[PDB]
Amino acid sequence: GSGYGLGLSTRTQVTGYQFLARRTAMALTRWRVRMEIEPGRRQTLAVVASVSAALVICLGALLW
Amino acid sequence: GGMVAMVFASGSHVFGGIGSIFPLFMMVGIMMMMFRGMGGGQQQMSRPKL
Repeated sequence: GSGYGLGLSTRTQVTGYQFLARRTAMALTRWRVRMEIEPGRRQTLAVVASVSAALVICLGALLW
Repeated sequence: GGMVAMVFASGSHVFGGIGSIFPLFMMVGIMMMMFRGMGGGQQQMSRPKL
């Protein structure tokens, strides 16, 4: 077939897939694809901000 | 790298072992900005608009 296996890929195919993954994820929790605003992104970024703040503090401690 | 070599020749040996984590993370942080980063004026397309 086609699409199967470990073939080569490009950077536009990587973002393209991440778009379909976000769109299909909300369809399971909100039952609509309108995606007026994308709350999944923001909730994920907030955790990344939390982790970064934790790393900055303990690196600050090591400097001390 | 010159700064680290200059301190090591000076004999401080402060950067040995775990102390090395400071030069290491900076070198990596510079690497991200120069090779990836974002496109210029002739590269208007980007994840937020595409």
